[PDB]
Amino acid sequence: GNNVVVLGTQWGDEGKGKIVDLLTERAKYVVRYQGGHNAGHTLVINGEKTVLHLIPSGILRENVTSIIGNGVVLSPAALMKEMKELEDRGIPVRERLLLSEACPLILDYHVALDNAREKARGAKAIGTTGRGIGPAYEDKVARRGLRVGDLFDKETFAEKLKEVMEYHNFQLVNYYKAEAVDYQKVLDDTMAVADILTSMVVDVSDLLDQARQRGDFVMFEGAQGTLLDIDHGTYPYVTSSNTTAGGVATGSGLGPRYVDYVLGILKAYSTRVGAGPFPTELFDETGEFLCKQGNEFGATTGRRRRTGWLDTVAVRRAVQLNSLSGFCLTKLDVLDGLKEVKLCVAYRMPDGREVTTTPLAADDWKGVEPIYETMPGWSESTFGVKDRSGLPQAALNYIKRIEELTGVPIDIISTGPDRTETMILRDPFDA
Amino acid sequence: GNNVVVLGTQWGDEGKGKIVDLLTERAKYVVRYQGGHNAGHTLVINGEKTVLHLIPSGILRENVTSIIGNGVVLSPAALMKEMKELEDRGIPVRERLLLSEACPLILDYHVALDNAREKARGAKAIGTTGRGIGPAYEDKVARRGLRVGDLFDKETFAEKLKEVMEYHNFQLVNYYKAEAVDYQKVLDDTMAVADILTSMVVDVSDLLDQARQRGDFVMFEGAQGTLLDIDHGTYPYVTSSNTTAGGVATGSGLGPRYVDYVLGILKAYSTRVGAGPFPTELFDETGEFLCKQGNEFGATTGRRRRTGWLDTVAVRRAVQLNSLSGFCLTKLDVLDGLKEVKLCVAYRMPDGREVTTTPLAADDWKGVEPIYETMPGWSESTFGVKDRSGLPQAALNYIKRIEELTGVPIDIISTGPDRTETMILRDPFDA
Ligand SMILES: Nc1nc2c(ncn2[C@@H]2O[C@H](COP(=O)(O)OP(=O)(O)O)[C@@H](O)[C@H]2O)c(=O)[nH]1
Ligand SMILES: Nc1nc2c(ncn2[C@@H]2O[C@H](COP(=O)(O)OP(=O)(O)O)[C@@H](O)[C@H]2O)c(=O)[nH]1
Ligand SMILES: O=P(O)(O)OC[C@H]1O[C@@H](n2cnc3c(SP(=O)(O)O)[nH+]cnc32)[C@H](O)[C@@H]1O
Ligand SMILES: O=P(O)(O)OC[C@H]1O[C@@H](n2cnc3c(SP(=O)(O)O)[nH+]cnc32)[C@H](O)[C@@H]1O
Ligand SMILES: O=CN(O)CC(=O)O
Ligand SMILES: O=CN(O)CC(=O)O
Ligand SMILES: [Mg+2]
Ligand SMILES: [Mg+2]
Repeated sequence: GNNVVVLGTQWGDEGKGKIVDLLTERAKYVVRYQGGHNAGHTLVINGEKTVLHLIPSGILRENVTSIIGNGVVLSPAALMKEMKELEDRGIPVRERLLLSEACPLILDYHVALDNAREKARGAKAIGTTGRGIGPAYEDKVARRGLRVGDLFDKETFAEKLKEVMEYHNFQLVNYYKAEAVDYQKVLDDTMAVADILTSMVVDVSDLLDQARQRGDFVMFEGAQGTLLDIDHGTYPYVTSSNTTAGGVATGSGLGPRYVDYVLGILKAYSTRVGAGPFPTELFDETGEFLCKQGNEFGATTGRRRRTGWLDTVAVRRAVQLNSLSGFCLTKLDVLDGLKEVKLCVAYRMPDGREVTTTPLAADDWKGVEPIYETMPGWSESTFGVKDRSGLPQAALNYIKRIEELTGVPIDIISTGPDRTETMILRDPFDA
Repeated sequence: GNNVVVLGTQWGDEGKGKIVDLLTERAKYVVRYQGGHNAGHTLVINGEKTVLHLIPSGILRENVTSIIGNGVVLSPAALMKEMKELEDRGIPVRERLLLSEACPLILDYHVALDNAREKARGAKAIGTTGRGIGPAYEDKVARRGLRVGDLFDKETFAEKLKEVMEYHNFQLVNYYKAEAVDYQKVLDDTMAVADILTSMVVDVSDLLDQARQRGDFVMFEGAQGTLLDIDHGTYPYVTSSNTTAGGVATGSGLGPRYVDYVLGILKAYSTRVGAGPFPTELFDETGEFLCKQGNEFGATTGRRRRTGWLDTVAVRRAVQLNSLSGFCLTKLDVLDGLKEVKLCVAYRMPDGREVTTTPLAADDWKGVEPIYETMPGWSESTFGVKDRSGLPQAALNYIKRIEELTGVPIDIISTGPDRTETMILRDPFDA
């Protein structure tokens, strides 16, 4: 249908970037509805690599208008920084990127805070990405955060900032005994790029309304994944926003009833970056082989990712939360060369109970062990294959099983980082 | 259809309570997906009054299971308090109410904070309801908030609380120089009702999934209204949550694509409680007559409500944000006796521009004046009328106009506080 949503069904890094970019070929708009620059998507066109963080992954297409919705936490600094890098490479960012005046602003102190909280947590740290995503979402919700629209009347912006900065420094200094952030440098750096920002402002919410009434193919691009959902995720080891399909309406302004199809990006195995429950986590050679073979390092912090088997119990939670319509199975090629492959099909609770449902809150996952279901592998190569035909039978089978255990069709299978190393069985846009 | 959403298209107090209760007759479930006990709904059955705050307005029906979704901020105190009052009146609360372990907990210090922030704001206060709604949403988003699930392992709950309470007292004391909240009394009061709470726990998200797969009529009941939306509302004069239709999926766990119909509660005139932009606000006799005649006082704080004309510019923002399917026109009877009636149809911007769109952020509303469209009134009585037929022509006309200016059909018209003083033209459940 017209409005297609692409999100991460696991713990982010499933392959949203590539997939957004591959499917945008047909779309007018691309909307990031949540997160900030903690995200790190990764598009590879004809072997040329672009890793986007805060800018929508539809940015490399002149025929698509990239929008950053009000749900997103906007860092003026990082935006300018990514902007220039894309511009140096001939991608006229400023020309194809629009933004919301409702977007909260991430400023230096937000990072100051994040660093503090995390240190305070001492040994039980969330393992956040370092930006000030959390604190920015808090200030937002606390109704003291600064938003893009505030950048307009600059005299008052300066009153507001001095005020908020005064607040956060007291804590930083007196409480965390950390060094305060200077109000002047914050004000200056922000003001130096204000005009750039305010320039891209548009009423995204009303924009999506007409795009829709016309029939425009729009694509929502999600950051992070389901189990990182501030609400439904492995709290408190989560991100401070709704990464689940409901952040679409709340993070863009589009009426919820206008989501037509929801595509879940599903990685073929599991990876996690940050502290948190991970039932199917591996610490053996196959664990190493997965990270190694799938170049599993964060596209934003550099951190090695925790690898594990594909958890069907957890993904099935994704199906229901996101109202999935289909799955895009990614990184299949990474499994090539494995003798056999396993997918967690049920959870063994700490008290002997066998369940096919997931707990909800880090703690409530404290002793769960997974009940796999071993499948034979395939030594054949699936890399860049563009057709089921080239996929070996084991593969076809491992894939069919996933459909059975979830009741969700795998509409897209990806055989490589390259925009073109993919098979599209059913295009979300024409369904 | 099966899933029906009922929300406030204005600034809350449109009449959600009555309408939820009237339509639940046909439903298995009722889900509150956001807010806390700042809400104050008001059902009147056969002249008997019940004002609900945190408990779903489907509570007075034995055949409906009331659920409080993870989006809601749960005050153990207030819950118990409302519970007992309903129980004293023969409504077996505990028997028909289920809840989420993901619901954040509002504890004494959250109120301590709210009071502080507001005082800090000195003359530019938001005019919040006094609960600790805001601070609770912040702690949530900050990943330090306590949730219903934490109440299970009580030894650790006590570590967590001591920790969070230590944090908030330092600020209260050292910063706001306010008196700290005792960790012991908080721990005790909470622990005294823990078991009650944990008793109603259910996996709401998975619950809604099966309710849906079966075909159960579910109703989402919203608190506050659209222009109070943390994101899309008149920031910062808003509530700390998404009152717009996207909070349904994010606040229940139901897949966004499963919203079938969205019903907007629209009050016939406008009222606002709290500080904030109010284009069509009245300060004359008609303003008085509206408050007086419509008993316009908050069902939660007691505060007189600011009354004004029905703003079509603002409501049209509601239509698009919520993907409305219909409107329930409430309190028509309150206008009886007026010579003529006006509805704002366009906004006159401070710079001479005429627009039919709304600004987004308190400030960006700083000088807008409304462009009405006077309609003749009707001295006839519409009170408790249960049929268009009894509605005078002026009325029919004032109503038809609303449809024209919005392109949204008025499916329900309400002529009184009583469950039965209403006309249902098209029942959301069978559409
Ligand atoms: N081998 C392989 N690598 C892939 C595939 N899809 C994506 N990648 C790469 O795998 C990584 C996905 O990382 P990431 O960008 O963080 O995922 P995202 O955050 O969802 O966009 C990046 O290196 C991608 O270029 C695939 O199907 N096969
Ligand atoms: N006259 C009149 N009063 C109504 C009507 N509908 C609701 N009320 C009353 O108007 C008020 C609505 O207030 P409130 O409960 O705060 O609305 P809510 O928060 O949306 O549930 C309460 O007094 C209701 O009993 C109506 O159609 N006519
Ligand atoms: O507060 P933030 O910065 O969001 O970090 C909280 C936790 O969420 C994790 N985290 C945040 N964003 C991501 C992403 S974004 P994407 O590239 O999948 O869109 N991925 C993985 N971990 C993340 C971070 O790794 C840490 O575990
Ligand atoms: O932080 P909170 O407690 O939500 O208060 C913030 C502002 O929102 C306003 N406020 C909060 N909830 C409501 C409701 S709930 P309902 O009965 O319509 O569901 N109504 C009106 N004002 C509200 C409060 O009046 C103040 O203006
Ligand atoms: O792709 C982005 N992630 O891996 C975030 C991180 O590396 O922290
Ligand atoms: O119906 C509830 N509101 O009026 C909230 C309040 O009175 O503060
Ligand atoms: Mg990534
Ligand atoms: Mg009310």
